[PDB]
Amino acid sequence: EVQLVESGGGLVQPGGSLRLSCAVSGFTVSRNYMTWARQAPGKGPEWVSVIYPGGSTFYADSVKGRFTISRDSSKNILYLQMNSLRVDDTAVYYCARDLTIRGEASWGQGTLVTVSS
Amino acid sequence: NLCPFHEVFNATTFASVYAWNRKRISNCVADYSVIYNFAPFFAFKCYGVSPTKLNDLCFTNVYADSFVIRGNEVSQIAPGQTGNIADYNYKLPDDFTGCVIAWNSNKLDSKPSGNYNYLYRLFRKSKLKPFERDISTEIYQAGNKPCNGVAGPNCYSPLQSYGFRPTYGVGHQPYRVVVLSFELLHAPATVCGPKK
Amino acid sequence: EIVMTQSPATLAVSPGERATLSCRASESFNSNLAWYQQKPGQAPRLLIYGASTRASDVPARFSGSGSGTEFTLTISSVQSEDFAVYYCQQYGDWPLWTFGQGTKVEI
Repeated sequence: EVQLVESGGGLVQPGGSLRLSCAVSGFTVSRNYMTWARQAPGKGPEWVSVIYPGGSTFYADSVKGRFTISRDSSKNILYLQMNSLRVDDTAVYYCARDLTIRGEASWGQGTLVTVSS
Repeated sequence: NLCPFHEVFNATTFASVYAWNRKRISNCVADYSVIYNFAPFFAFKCYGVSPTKLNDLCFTNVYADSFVIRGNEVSQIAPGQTGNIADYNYKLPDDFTGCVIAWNSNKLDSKPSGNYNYLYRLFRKSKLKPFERDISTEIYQAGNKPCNGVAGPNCYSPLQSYGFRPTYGVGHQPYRVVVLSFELLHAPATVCGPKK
Repeated sequence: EIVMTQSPATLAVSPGERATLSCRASESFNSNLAWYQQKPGQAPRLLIYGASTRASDVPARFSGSGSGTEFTLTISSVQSEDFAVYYCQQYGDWPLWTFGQGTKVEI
């Protein structure tokens, strides 16, 4: 029973910072590909960032240089740091142990991030 | 004594990327012209040396490797780059002095039903040390419970088949990659062209 | 990157009848397409992977088919619960992917 719980969502003024936590139970966050997917409230989900089980991190073009993805194997937690947030980035964020090629994809409940003035 | 460069390029069944084979070259008069006159290369990046002067310098030892990788993954064969090929399969050093020649061979590989003979590793505990080969089929412990051989839940086989076929896009067709690595040091020069 | 469009966007089929979805890709990718089902207020759930293979706990009604740039999802008979938003994801550059836009199935 793989479960992922998101936390840290809320309302933040544009240009602020927000830390999204992801409690993962069922496996290890430091030995699997972890993706932070983002779904706008009117279209399909889009990929934002991904971390390999080695340490390499990749970011989307529209979010490069602003978001920092980190991991904590001691407590098995995935963190996403949010900097220079814009009104555009209002969405719902999900964690994902993707592994789509092997046919095993688990997506977390997701949290709402709203940026407005 | 000519140099065995035609047997490195014009060789059938290039080894898969997870088990690339070194072909250390020594005691030869290597002419870097049969390389240039062999097919339109998709990428001829040379790092550390000028490819126009490769016919003049003498080194001590030159290695050649043989890959078969995806078209979009040839950009990962370069110093200081990360991915799924340059992290668990083939790690180039940060001070690389060589060339990253790559073809677009699609009519040889990629059988119509699917070429499953080419395997690449996507699962590893840590990134590969530069110039290291990891031939291993141990089940990756992607979860917490021990695997103990069986490929059950949270216990995956690291190697994955590319599954090439002659219908994929240009960026996903089979790509043969041959990288030449030159080392020059205090040992006497051995390998260069007729021009010194 | 590859952009993926699925039509029709407002498929409507009565329960117990066949529904034929469709996805279309801008270019040709390495036959790495997944069909996802998302009910309102829930995360997307894997339904088809590899464009022809069903995942675990997936009922036999769902079946993916097609290759190249034209991929089709076929449901044998929708029964009162498969009414959700279906997406076609392309993991041709895994772990990098792009989703569709929505094929909400209305009763």
